[PDB]
Amino acid sequence: RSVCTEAGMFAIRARRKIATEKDFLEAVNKVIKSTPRYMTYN
Amino acid sequence: MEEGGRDKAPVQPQQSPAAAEKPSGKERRDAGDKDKEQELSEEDKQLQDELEMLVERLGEKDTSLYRPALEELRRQIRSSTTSMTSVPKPLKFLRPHYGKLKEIYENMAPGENKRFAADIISVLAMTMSGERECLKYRLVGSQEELASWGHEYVRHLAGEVAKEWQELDDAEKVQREPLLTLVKEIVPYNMAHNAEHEACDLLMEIEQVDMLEKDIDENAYAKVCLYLTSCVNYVPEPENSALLRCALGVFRKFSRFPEALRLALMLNDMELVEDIFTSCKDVVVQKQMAFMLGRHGVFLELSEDVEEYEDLTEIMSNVQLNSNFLALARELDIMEPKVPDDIYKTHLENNRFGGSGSQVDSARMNLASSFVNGFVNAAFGQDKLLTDDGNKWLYKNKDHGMLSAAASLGMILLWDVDGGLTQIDKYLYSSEDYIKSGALLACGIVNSGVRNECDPALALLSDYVLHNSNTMRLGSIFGLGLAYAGSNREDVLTLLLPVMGDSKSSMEVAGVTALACGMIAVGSCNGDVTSTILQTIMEKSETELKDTYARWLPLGLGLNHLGKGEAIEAILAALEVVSEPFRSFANTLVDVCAYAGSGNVLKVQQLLHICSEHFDSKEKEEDKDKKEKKDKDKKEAPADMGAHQGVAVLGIALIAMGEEIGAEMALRTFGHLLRYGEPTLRRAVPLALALISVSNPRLNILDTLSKFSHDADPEVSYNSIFAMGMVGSGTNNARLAAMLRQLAQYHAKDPNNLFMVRLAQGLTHLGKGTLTLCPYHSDRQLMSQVAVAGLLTVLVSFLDVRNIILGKSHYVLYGLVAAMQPRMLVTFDEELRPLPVSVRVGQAVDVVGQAGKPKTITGFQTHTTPVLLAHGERAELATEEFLP
Amino acid sequence: KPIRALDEGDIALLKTYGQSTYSRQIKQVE
Amino acid sequence: TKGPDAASKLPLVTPHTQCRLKLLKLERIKDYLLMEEEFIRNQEQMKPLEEKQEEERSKVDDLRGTPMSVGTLEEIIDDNHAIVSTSVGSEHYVSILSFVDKDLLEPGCSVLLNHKVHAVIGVLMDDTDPLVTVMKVEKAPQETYADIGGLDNQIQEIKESVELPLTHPEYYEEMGIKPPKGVILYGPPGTGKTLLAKAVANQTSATFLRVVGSELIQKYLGDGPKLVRELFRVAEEHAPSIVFIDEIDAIGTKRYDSNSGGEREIQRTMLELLNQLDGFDSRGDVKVIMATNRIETLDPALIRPGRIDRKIEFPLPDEKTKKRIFQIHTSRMTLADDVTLDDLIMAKDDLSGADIKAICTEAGLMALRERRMKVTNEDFKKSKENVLYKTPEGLYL
Amino acid sequence: RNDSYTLHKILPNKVDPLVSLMMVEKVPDSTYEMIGGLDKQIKEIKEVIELPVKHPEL
Amino acid sequence: HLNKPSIQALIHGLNRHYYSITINYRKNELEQKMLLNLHKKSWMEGLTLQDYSEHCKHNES
Ligand SMILES: Nc1ncnc2c1ncn2[C@@H]1O[C@H](COP(=O)(O)OP(=O)(O)OP(=O)(O)O)[C@@H](O)[C@H]1O
Ligand SMILES: [Mg+2]
Repeated sequence: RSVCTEAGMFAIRARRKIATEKDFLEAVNKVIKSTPRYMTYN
Repeated sequence: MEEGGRDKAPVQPQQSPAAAEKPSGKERRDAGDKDKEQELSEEDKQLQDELEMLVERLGEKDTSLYRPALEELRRQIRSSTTSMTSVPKPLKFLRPHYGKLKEIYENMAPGENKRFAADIISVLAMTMSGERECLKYRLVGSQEELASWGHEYVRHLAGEVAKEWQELDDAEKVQREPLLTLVKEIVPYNMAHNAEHEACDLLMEIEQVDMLEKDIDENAYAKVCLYLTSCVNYVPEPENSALLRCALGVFRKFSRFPEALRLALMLNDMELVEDIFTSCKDVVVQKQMAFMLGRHGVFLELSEDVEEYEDLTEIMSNVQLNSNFLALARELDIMEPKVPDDIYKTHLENNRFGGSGSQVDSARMNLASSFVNGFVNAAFGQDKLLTDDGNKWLYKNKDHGMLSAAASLGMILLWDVDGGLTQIDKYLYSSEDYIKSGALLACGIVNSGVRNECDPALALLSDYVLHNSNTMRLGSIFGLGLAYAGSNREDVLTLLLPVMGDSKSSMEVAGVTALACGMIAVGSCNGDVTSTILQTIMEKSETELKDTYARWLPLGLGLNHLGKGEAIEAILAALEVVSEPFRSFANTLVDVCAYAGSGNVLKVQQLLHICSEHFDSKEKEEDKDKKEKKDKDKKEAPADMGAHQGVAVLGIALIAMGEEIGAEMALRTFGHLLRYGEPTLRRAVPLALALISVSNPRLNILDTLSKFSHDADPEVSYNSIFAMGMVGSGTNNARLAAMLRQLAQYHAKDPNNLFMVRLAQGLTHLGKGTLTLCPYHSDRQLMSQVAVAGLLTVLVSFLDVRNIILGKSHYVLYGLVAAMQPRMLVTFDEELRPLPVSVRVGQAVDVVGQAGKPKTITGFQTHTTPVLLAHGERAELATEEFLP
Repeated sequence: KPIRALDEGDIALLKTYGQSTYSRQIKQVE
Repeated sequence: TKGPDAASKLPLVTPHTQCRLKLLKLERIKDYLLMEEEFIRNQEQMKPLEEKQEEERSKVDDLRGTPMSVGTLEEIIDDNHAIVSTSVGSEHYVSILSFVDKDLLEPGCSVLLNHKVHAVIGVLMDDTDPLVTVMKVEKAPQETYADIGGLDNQIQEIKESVELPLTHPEYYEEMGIKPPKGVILYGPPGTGKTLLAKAVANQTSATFLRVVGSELIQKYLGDGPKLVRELFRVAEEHAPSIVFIDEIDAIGTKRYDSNSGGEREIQRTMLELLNQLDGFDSRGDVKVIMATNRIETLDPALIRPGRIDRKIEFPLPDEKTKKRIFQIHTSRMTLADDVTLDDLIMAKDDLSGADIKAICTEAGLMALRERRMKVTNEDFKKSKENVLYKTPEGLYL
Repeated sequence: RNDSYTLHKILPNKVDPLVSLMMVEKVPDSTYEMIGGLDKQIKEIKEVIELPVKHPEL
Repeated sequence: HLNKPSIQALIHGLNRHYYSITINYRKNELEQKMLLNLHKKSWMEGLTLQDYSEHCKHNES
């Protein structure tokens, strides 16, 4: 629920009345997780 | 103790004046000491001056007693002594340090008088000498303005100091020369102005924007009377000329503040050059929606300056801006739906349940709904909701309901030359008195500053200007007055003054004639003045006392003489004093109405001194009301710095403890003082708490209206919240309070609108815009204007309104979608850097969009760079060698 | 190097000389 | 309800070189203050209005008596009797006199009681004990967002949390997202958390309440939770409002099984703070801001998404933010042309906003040492290691 | 008053004794002339203790 | 009105429900002389010397 709230937050940040998948991506990047996992795992 | 290692300075610069007689030793020691003082104060960044602190004490006896020196040589040794004594000036001497300047540095000049001074960076004889010749020279100008040559050689010395201040360091000290110029030459400031002009205009060109901003902010708060406000207004005119870039639309701004001097300054600021009109000078005309008579005086009479002499005039009058507004509503930005009153009047879901009917078609609420619908779709041609089908809707009110419903219907098609006329042709033959008057008002309402070449209003209303029906006269004169708001053409004067001087009409008609005529002109128009004074004489006392329309007569005279200083107000006060004590009210109106931006103490000092406190025990009604309401007139926007502590003034001193009948409603001042929507600053505390406080009825009604201020485009969120929290749940039972609540808090939906006097640039107001003062006195009266439906045309008289949008074009149309940066204003310009008006991006809208006054924009990627640098909603993106 | 504490003349000259001409007026007004 | 507070004077701060633009604006402000003074002195000079009702008020005052003790209306009974607690902590079943506003009686509002035979004789809507009155900001701090360097994301977040709901909030319910009830700033000491709170209190339109966290704890039994309740009740009463609790870890530490009476009281005070945080709906216009340095030591219930959704990070300034802060704090200095300031920033360290401010202050002091005020680059050179006290050399290369 | 509770006098501001004792009412007898070395330390202290207080104008 | 009422009595209803009555004590000569015997020393202590060692010590101190 907080992730959805932050997605709406990011949508408001760009003043876009419709939240995008990019907005949810930044929201999950912020809330979840509070180079290492990409330079060794692939 | 002392340094010891450098204990030579307390000895050699100590004995040299001590030993001082023999002239060769005198000259040698004086020359050596000059060299030491120079070597110290010239380059050493050390603020401390070793010799200056060690010349003191002994200097006050030696360099003072050796000052005579008997002049063994002709002048040389005396010059040496003066050059010495001009070193330890700041601390060693007393506050008559300017006296030290007089008899040391003024009486003689050591060749280049700044030989040991011009080399110094800022201290020895630039800041210090500047202080001396802004204190001594100012006092001598105050008492002996024409003094001896000690008034002119100091003038050339100060001029050299000023220019050097720009070319001795080339630093930000450029913010001092005009400042000195202000304080120096207290009486003859113009000579200093020409000196700094001939310096800066030939010196260097980017160091001119600092000059303009300095002069602008000193204009905002000048000395109390307009004897130097005009001078500093005139100062940057050469700085706007070919001495800087030619486009520089600032001329209009720099001519708008000086009493809007069109026919004295516009003749040469932009009318003389006329060489780059194909550039943003065309939008300089376009951004001049204030003085159409100015365009008449150049374009139409000549018609040969450029090919686009009259097509440009017509397109920038309204037709192309109206078309831009329409297209902005429909084609690209799509917030143009059908928005009627009911679609959001019941925006609260509490109102659904518990109503038990409560649907009454009474005159008050039907009138309020008609007003709201008229306002919301202002200048919208799409309101096919209460226009064609709802003719019976036009009928379902009382007599004045007809008038106001037709007035709102006209308001829907604001400044619509074609659509408005083709929609009012149907209602012109209304076959009813009140609807006929409303149709006349609608004909005059599509002519809001229109300045139509065909002039439909004059011919269409001359039948009913003097026809034997009070409502016909009211509607016709109101419509034409709203039509000729800017211009003061002699035809409407010769048509209305006989109406104004007619005795068939009641003084409701006479007062609205006074309002219309005095709103037609913003200059002198002495015929209107004579009509006003004779009417104030030829009427009998009870009429001018307690008819509930006498307030309008002085208002017309004031609006005629608005902007101009006390030069006319002196004789106006002299002539008006011979009337009934009601004239006191008129006095306290007319004088104080003569100033739009005149932030000063003594005017408001009288307002707060003889008219505020010498009336607290006084029961003279409506005398304090105008006083405290126009406290914010002459104060509406002096860069808004004067507005905040004025807000403190009325909220703390007036609202909290003022008279329950003459000052408790000190609130439509907030309507006029500042209006954007600001919690705890303009609305939330000061208006909301008074609105909940329904203890005083008129206070409740009036401050419920007062949100009409912030109402232009309030982003109704957190403002509609008030409406929903007080509709039904608040003053629902009170019929009049609920009606005005509906009107104010629901005519917020009017999009892309702005009523405030302050223009897009912000440094210049709009005298045509300031004519929305009649729906302040009338709205305060509330008897036969708002609370009593005696006359609701004033509530329609808000055709002092501009689109709050931002739009850009390149000689063709809005097709340019350059990325814009609208955001809160910050510190800029006069500081160390003209930092962008927007601190960040905020909203990155590229398309043309809304731009309220607390929003400014900056161009992007250095592409199609506008040269207007004012962005008056009509930006022109003239390209250049972008990305060099 | 032993740094010297500011003396009375040092303090008096510091408050002046390298001052804006409007120091007294502005500070008093505030 | 009533309205917000924290009145402030003009920003001014448009000129700083003391170029009489400052003087003109300040003279205008002084003139307005003079008209304040004169107007109110005149109004008090003539203002005869008193008595009128007199007799009825006199007899109601006689009925009330003197003195009158204030208590807290803990509970109500049938509409003649109530339960009221004296400030000592004892509450009694007392009667309610006719002249009291039965609509005003609610659990919590202060009630004027009779000194002898306690009985509700009045209601006080402005109890506001001296402590909580102190915590309410009156004079806005002079700092503002102009004074804050960097932290643009942080400023954006704090404005989106406490300003956007205060200003036009239609975006919030339009997206349907509930506004963020409460925000916690955190980071290493001297990053700018308290400075950001000051800037918020400057550019504000709501009652700002500054709290210390450790201020809430009180010696007497139940005084702590009572004071927290009073603070939040004042927040609701003067809504919209912002409640800034600096150093939340003064009470925010991990909750553990209390043993002594004092630790039980601390647990009670924090429980009351959490209960008050839960009490008001997020749709309400009262927000809280809590700042701390040791974020890791906070109870993981205070920072729950259901209680405090946001978590603003205040990291140590970057090089660009470092130069921004240096520019800000060097604005009032008369720096020479030799200074570059780039060497100090380029040095890999852990400078903070406080560290940079101290470096500027010490550079000024060093310049004053040399009897100068132009401040060379060498002054900054010395000051940097003067104030920055305290990896084994070539281990990493 | 006794038990009428009538404000009858205004007293100096409330300072409880626990801090009221922390004033240095009896100044100690220790001069910089009794401090060896520490001259640089004394100057650094003085630049923060009384220089800001004596003259904040600089 | 030779004596003033007390605050403590006044709050507890003095001069509202009850008034204070001045109190005078009827002490004739006989009763006063009888009471005088409470501390009337004796015919003896007028003639008893202080403990001479105690007297000297008191003088010394
Ligand atoms: N970004 C910044 N720009 C300018 N000055 C800053 C900045 N950050 C901090 N400062 C300076 O740091 C000083 C102290 O900062 P502040 O009181 O906000 O500390 P804090 O980070 O909240 O730390 P703490 O809570 O641990 O005391 C401020 O007075 C300000 O001058
Ligand atoms: Mg801090």
